[PDB]
Amino acid sequence: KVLRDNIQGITKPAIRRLARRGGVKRISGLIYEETRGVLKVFLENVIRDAVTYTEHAKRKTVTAMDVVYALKRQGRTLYGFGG
Amino acid sequence: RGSRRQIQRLEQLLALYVAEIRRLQEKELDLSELDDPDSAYLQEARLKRKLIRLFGRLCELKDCSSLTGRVIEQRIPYRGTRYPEVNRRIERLINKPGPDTFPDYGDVLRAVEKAAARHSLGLPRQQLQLMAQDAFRDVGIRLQERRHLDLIYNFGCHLTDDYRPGVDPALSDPVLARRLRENRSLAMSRLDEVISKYAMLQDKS
Amino acid sequence: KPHRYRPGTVALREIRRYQKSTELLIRKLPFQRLVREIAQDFKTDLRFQSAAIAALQEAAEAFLVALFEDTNLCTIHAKRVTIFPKDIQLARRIRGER
Repeated sequence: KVLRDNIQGITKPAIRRLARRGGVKRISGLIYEETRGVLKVFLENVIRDAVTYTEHAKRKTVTAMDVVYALKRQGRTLYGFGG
Repeated sequence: RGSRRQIQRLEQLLALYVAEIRRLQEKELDLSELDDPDSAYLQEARLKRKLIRLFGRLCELKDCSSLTGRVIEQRIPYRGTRYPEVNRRIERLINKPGPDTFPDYGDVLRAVEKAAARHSLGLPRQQLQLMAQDAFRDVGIRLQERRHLDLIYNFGCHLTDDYRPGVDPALSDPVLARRLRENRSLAMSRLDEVISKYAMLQDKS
Repeated sequence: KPHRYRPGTVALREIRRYQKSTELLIRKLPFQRLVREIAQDFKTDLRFQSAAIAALQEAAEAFLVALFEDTNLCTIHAKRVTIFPKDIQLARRIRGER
């Protein structure tokens, strides 16, 4: 019945550690998969905005500055940065 | 006091590591480079570790502490209860050094019960529980704030150090702003969708 | 108070940032590959400044940790429990974003 998913990617130890860094000592099995998913979605959101900026500048290279502009639009995470 | 000549040499080396880190930071990685264990990103990470070790050794040489002036180093006081024993124990709990200091409710409650029992304060169980919940809330706010500030005051690099929000290109370009708005509506939906996905999975199991 | 070392050749702000980068919990090769996995879907010709990957990782780890902080803060029980997806979601609806 029980089954182990295959993953090439973020390993369980790092996920348990991010959770712990949040004060969460114990996490379910589905939390690993969720954390990978949510991480992917967040990165997609940021990169989508960053590339919008990169294309507006007519570059092919996403810069750190593109990433900052994008990150500031993602809500609380970078809120307040730079002023 | 450390050898002046050796401090000078180590500081020149430190500056060299910094120059190379700045060089690596500006490297543009294509998609195949992002698949590479020897990429400039990983070279840069390893060089940062090397640098931090050297900084540590220079701190040995000058008999200084290892402190860098991080926001998370600054102590968070807690006076929140009417029992200073409890208050001290809570200050202790929340002021442990490191990126990982974030208690859960159980930790707070354990600190409260421990200070109680230790000092024989005669506090009953529901008073203890209420004290712990109020405390946990307080320290939660302070810890989250300290991390947020540590992040935003320590973010990025020389390439982003001139950032200011008033320079956002989107402010002067309505087409760009419109596309970003559209993106934002999509982003919010995608995040809700992944959160819901894993909740649903938890239920169906 | 402690004694503070302030190098002549490098500012402390720089040092703080390098230190923080060593504090990241996600292995950096898997991380850059996740970025590549995503970027592949957008444009075949995209490149990234290394510093942009760094900004992405720092922000992303902060984002995940804050999800857990919120969950932790909303979880009040006498006996410690294991954190589940529904807990993440409910905490997010209570103290989280949008």
